[PDB]
Amino acid sequence: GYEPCWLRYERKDQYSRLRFEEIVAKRTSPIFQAAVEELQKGLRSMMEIEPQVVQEVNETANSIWLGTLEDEEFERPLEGTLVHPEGYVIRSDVDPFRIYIIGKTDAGVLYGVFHFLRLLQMGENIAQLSIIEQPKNRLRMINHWDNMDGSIERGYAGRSIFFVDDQFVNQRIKDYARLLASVGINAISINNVNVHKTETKLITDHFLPDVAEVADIFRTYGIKTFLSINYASPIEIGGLPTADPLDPEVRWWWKETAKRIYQYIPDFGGFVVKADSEFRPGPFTYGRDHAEGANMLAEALAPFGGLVIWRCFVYNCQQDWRDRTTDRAKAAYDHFKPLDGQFRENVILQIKNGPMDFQVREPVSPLFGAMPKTNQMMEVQITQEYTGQQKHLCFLIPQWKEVLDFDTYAKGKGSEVKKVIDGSLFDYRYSGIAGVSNIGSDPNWTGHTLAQANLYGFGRLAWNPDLSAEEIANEWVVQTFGDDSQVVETISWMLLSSWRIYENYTSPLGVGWMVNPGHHYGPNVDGYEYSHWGTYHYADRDGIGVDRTVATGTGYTAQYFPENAAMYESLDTCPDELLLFFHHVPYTHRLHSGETVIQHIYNTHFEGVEQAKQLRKRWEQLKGKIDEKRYHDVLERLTIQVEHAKEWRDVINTYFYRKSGIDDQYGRKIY
Amino acid sequence: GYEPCWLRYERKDQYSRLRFEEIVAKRTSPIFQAAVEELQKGLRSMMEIEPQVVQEVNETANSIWLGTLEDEEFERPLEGTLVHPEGYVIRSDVDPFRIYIIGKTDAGVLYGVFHFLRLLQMGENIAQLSIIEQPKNRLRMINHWDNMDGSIERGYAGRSIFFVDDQFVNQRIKDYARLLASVGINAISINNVNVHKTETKLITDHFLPDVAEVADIFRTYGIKTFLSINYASPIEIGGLPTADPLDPEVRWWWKETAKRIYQYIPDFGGFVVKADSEFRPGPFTYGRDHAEGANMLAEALAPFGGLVIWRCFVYNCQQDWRDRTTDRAKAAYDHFKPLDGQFRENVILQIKNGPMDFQVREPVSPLFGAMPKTNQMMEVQITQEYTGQQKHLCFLIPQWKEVLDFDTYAKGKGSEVKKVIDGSLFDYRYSGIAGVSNIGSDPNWTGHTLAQANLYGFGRLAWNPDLSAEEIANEWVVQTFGDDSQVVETISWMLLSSWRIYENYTSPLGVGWMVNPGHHYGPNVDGYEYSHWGTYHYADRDGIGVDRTVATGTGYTAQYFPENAAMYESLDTCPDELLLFFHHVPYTHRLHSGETVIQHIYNTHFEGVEQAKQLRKRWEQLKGKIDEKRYHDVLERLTIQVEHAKEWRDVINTYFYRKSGIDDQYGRKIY
Ligand SMILES: O[C@@H]1[C@@H](O)[C@H](O[C@@H]2CO[C@@H](O)[C@H](O)[C@H]2O)OC[C@H]1O
Ligand SMILES: O[C@@H]1[C@@H](O)[C@H](O[C@@H]2CO[C@@H](O)[C@H](O)[C@H]2O)OC[C@H]1O
Ligand SMILES: CO[C@H]1[C@H](O)[C@@H](O)[C@H](O)O[C@@H]1C(=O)O
Ligand SMILES: CO[C@H]1[C@H](O)[C@@H](O)[C@H](O)O[C@@H]1C(=O)O
Repeated sequence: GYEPCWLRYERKDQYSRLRFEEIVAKRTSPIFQAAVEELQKGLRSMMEIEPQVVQEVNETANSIWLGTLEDEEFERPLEGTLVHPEGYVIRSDVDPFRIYIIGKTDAGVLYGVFHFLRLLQMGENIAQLSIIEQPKNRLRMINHWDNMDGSIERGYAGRSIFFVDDQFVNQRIKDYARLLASVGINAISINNVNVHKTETKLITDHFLPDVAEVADIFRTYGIKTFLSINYASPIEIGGLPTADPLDPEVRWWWKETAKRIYQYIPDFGGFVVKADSEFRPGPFTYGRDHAEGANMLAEALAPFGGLVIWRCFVYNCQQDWRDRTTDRAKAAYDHFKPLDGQFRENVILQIKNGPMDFQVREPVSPLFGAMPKTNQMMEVQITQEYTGQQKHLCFLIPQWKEVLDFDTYAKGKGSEVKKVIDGSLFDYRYSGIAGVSNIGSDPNWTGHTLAQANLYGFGRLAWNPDLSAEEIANEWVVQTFGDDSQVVETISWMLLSSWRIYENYTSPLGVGWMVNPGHHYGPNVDGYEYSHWGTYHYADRDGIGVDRTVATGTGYTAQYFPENAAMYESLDTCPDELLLFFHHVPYTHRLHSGETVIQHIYNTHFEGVEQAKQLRKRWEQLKGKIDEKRYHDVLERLTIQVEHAKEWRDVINTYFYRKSGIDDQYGRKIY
Repeated sequence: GYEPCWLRYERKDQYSRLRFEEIVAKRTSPIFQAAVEELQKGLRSMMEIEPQVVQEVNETANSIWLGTLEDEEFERPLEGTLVHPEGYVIRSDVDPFRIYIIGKTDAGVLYGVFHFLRLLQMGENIAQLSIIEQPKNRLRMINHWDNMDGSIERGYAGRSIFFVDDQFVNQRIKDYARLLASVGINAISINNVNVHKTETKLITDHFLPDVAEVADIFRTYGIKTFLSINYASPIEIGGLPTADPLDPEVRWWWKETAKRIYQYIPDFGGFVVKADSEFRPGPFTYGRDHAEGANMLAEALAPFGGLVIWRCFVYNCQQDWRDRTTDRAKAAYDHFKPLDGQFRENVILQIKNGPMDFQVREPVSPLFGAMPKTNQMMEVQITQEYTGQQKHLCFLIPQWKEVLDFDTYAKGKGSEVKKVIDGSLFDYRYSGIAGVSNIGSDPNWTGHTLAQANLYGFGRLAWNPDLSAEEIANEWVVQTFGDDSQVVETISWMLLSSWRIYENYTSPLGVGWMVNPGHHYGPNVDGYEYSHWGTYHYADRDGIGVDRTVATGTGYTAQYFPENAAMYESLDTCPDELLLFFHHVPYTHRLHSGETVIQHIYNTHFEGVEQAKQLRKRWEQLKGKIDEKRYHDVLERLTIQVEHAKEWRDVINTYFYRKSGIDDQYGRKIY
């Protein structure tokens, strides 16, 4: 019913086989069993071999050995340097052929088996392996925005694979868990952060048996299960008159709820919480702050080892567009930075990559680096809400690396975002990264076949943010489409270029938005320009942009450390790609590229469509080297992309010609 | 549970009573029974009397006599001049006191009883009555946009009173039928013109018993029942492979469906049809035209006397905004005028008042007067979709009179729209007017208490388009709020001024729209400006407006007869209130009022809010003269109106300052 994605395990030719007779499985835990089963599956599919699974080595057999450090006869120095529980070593014996996959814990053996299979899919020579791998981020999580009626909020890839008709739908969940574990993902929240009436009951006896069955499957693949919760649950399901976190009976209700969940799911991860945001209830309803609110839940989960993931996407969703001094981009920092040092140690603040809302380009959220005493994790959006909704191609890995590599200068040079969220800069006990899932029930999982690369690459970056976009794309393409060099170079080029192409024909120079309200797909320059969501570009007949300077604007630049604040504050040094996020400028202002702002708009919108046409041409040149079904699936979306790009180009160019009166330098067609 | 609206029948003081001992009911048909019951109800409530109902006069009793012409002992010349079946005479005997209510048919007696009760509510002296009344429009209809899940499309007054949970909900239906008959309405379609899956079954045995029960109630009040139909019903419910009107089995399926309905509802009115509009299926799907499509249904209903009401709201709902030669306003005329003479005699084309879509101001649809061989009826929208959604006050009767009194010049001077749709200009056998219902389950029926005046006034104009807005408002206010002269002058002033006030702060000079997409409430100047619905204003930094001239534009003016075409074609003679519907003009163009177009925009938006504030002030001055519940219901909406008017003012003024760069002449506050 559905694609294997990158775990194709395509049969090798006769010149690319391996000789093994046994798999030595030193443990029989559910994770070890999963790891053995995956190894058997990949070796049968790729190599046409069926080695016997044994618990003790045969010293004359060719073997793959699976074990932790304490299972080793001799513990050699490389695996001796492992410190992270999920780390592993893979090494070929240099003496029969033996591969040792040595994990610090059972999950390290599982990740090591997926790495060894990845090497095989990629055609690597395994005769002399010596590999050590340890993840950089402790939490590597997926958030689902699935509802129990089967819809998915901002889902562009079909219906929920978890829920239908206000109930739970499992073989597809197992295959999903395999995909997640193959790229190291170790945590999942299964339900929408906007928790509606049925979903509120996921923390009650009526649904916990079902939650536990799903948690059982994920546990076997090293994945902890979380639920998103309704902060007002003590009222809605617990029959209490209030949800105030300082009310003693509320506090007790949450403690009892925690105890009940852990009876069904003894390793339950904890709660994801959207509170006091977009009309979802929270501590503010009772005049409480978010440390009081998060700490109350944290205290309920603490005896059991659970975490509270408290989202920082908090802002005034009833902003007056007339009020130019109120800045939504400042809201998260202003709410949370004063609370540093007030949170319990099992609270993690989860902060989106940018301060507004997953736009095609945003600067980095100032909260990263600003709270040395509070755990932080970053949230990115794998589902392409503002980045083309899986109709347009948009490989998000280059954007995420720009965010991860941004130096906050919080402790001087070398204070990159990735060091904040991996916990090393400030010694966070719990931290990491989360991604909003792009999957659904479509047979290709992600709507656009090539959007499988975004789920893959999310997991790779969460494991090691220092991996290049180039090598992630290479890994993904080879595993998914094979090793023909034209196919690999072409699809890698398509992926690596796609975000810039989509940006070119959507909103200019960092200002964001210019999307249709509601569904958020397609061009509408004034879509939210007189609305109450704080998302304005202030275009008039003379110029455009948000003045976020301290000197004359909202003062948002001051939320950065001095080196970045100065860069953005000055009109002359602010990078072109963010100019209109930080400055209000005339259409005739000249950018670092030499272009005026208005001619930049025309250039990128005309040229963006030409680039989209080239994406499609380059894919067509692969006909015959890709199976027809995926060839045509992708070609259909690239054609949709080209036609919609023309709409983006002409709507934006006409809007700005109608406002600026300045023609295209080159005389190209503006309606 | 709900208000009596204008049928209050408030108790009279002791100096305003009537003496009657008997009601002579010469017939005992269900309509006569309804008429007697209403008379008994009004006389008991107003006069505290309970006359006995008898079938033969007592020559010494004071009496009200009810009968048709053939029941008269002596037929005097006035009732002798009646020709319309629903006409009646009311006259006091000039000899005991006797009032004769003499109808041409039983429905004329019912309308005559409601008129006599109206005179009593209004305090008129009935000692020497001599009244004759005959309706001008043969069809005086209400269209419901109710769905069977209980929602109402564009309903601002609560949920359906007919349906809930995909079934039928009747005492409220009886009281609704009384309100409709009191203002002469004689036809109703009970379900949305967009016929969804459950509603398609209203023409099948599963729901016809329920339809018949509702039809039974309306019949007693002289009202014929219609259903809206899904043109693709032969596929969806009849298991046929096509819905092509020329397919013989389709034709037969509709004939059998007609025969089945008439077995349950022997006087069934017929079908309302939305076809080939906004993605609803129709004859075009099979390459057929609308005469072929309407005539097929007409032939099915003809043996039974049914009518096909075929809506002309047909246009390209996939228009390219770049294409300035395609004009949605021309679509209905271009589709239907070439079909004149091709329709069966029981088809009526139902045409909205304007060629676009119920905007606050539109010019009159050119189809009126253009089809001398095809029955026409006009559709107006009582529910205030673009006229404030019953949050803002908007008494629509002045607008409807402008449309009704518009001279088309089709047969020279004196070819008013009202003469087209009353059938007199062209001798139409079936014609009239229909209004989209503004009611729902709210206890005050219409959402805004004062919107009851729009339902009342619709029925009054449908009976006699020559009634003044002033006298309709006077009738409505006295019956609903009493005869205190301050209350009557104030609420009449509020009503009569309200449409112009709402127009003043919404879209300028006839161009329409500037509303939020989707729900259509509140300001959004570019809301649909780059959309596919054909609703563009073309505002740029120099000017605004649609060029609909023959000389340089879309040529829409040529759809009018020469006198009107010339008026609109010339920039100098086009009325200011429609200028931007017909011309694209610079912001500095001077109107007949002396204002530039841009300063006109500022003036009416600032002053419109001041006028809304005055509506509220004048209502507040009535405290103590209105019951507190309706006082506060209305005051709450007027406060909502004032605050929303400020939003309309500032959004439009800021948009046009940002585009034009021209400041307000008077220095008032533009953000
Ligand atoms: O971040 C904000 C989004 O959460 C918001 O989402 C909208 C909420 O109201 C709904 O009815 C809309 O359909 C949904 O799109 O959009 C604006 C953005 O600022
Ligand atoms: O006349 C047109 C309306 O019928 C149209 O209605 C919209 C149809 O699509 C829906 O999803 C929207 O919610 C609804 O408002 O609006 C545009 C107008 O030109
Ligand atoms: C779950 O709500 C989402 C919302 O649909 C989406 O439009 C916005 O981008 O992000 C919100 C969030 O991050 O909470
Ligand atoms: C029933 O559809 C309606 C639609 O909701 C409304 O937005 C438009 O004004 O008029 C359509 C019509 O008249 O058919």
